[PDB]
Amino acid sequence: DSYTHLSFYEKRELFRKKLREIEGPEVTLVNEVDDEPCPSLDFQFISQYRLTQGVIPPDPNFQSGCNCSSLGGCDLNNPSRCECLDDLDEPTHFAYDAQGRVRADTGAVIYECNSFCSCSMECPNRVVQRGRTLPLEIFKTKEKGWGVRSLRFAPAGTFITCYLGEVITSAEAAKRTYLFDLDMFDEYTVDAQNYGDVSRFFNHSCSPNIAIYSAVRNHGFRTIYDLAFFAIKDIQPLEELTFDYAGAKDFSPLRRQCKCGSANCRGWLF
Ligand SMILES: Nc1ncnc2c1ncn2[C@@H]1O[C@H](CSCC[C@H](N)C(=O)O)[C@@H](O)[C@H]1O
Ligand SMILES: [Zn+2]
Ligand SMILES: [Zn+2]
Ligand SMILES: [Zn+2]
Ligand SMILES: [Zn+2]
Repeated sequence: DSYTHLSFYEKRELFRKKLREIEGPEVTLVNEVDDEPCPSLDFQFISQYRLTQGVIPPDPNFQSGCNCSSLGGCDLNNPSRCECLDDLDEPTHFAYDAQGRVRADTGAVIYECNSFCSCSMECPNRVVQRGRTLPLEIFKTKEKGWGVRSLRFAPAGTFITCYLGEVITSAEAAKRTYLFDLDMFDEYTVDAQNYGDVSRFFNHSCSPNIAIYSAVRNHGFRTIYDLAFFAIKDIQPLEELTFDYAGAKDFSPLRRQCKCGSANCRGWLF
């Protein structure tokens, strides 16, 4: 295949070295199950979408901000008047509560503030934007390959990370698993095989503990938005992070049965 000249030790140290180059809280590597040293060594970690030819990026002439200024950004207690929330229904509220966690009544769409807005980067409505906050750990699972788990307790509503990768068209997808359509608002797709984030290793579960929230900050066509993972159950340290691929991430582009321990596992094929 490749990287045959590198020993088990050499491979593991180079991946751990790649992880330390990531910005933000630490990301660690662990394997107590078998002898695979690490995931692919040519994989590249990124912090924002990598666009490809064919992708029409957003037009900044459609961008709108909000007037709030104040002392420390927008005010959770005055959800009205903040223009970023106008798209919401009559009892308008920010997606986030006082603790910084997504609210229980929040829908599938989170409207955040932009660079056009007048609020600072400490605005309460820039949670997804400020990025990951939990230390994560890539580890080898028993029957699912690699997976991710948290080292700190993550109550429900805690932001975890975003799904990143190459943004590509249907055509580019045809020429070429890991495909994650941007189908919330109705042809761009996210391919995380060569470029992506830690979330590239999140495994599937039929009773998951994290879910996807479509975070929108652009006021143009909603062809590109953030795929934000939030906890929907409480997550104890070392608990594997899993979400429901169905409707979101593809199971395939002679299969393999699902191996989640849920008592209601429906039994998908990969
Ligand atoms: N509940 C699950 N049951 C069985 N296989 C799973 C699974 N969740 C993920 N997988 C496997 O991992 C793939 C999703 S991508 C991430 C898988 C893992 N992080 C790795 O790279 O080794 C699937 O195609 C499947 O082969
Ligand atoms: Zn505002
Ligand atoms: Zn705003
Ligand atoms: Zn704001
Ligand atoms: Zn299952």
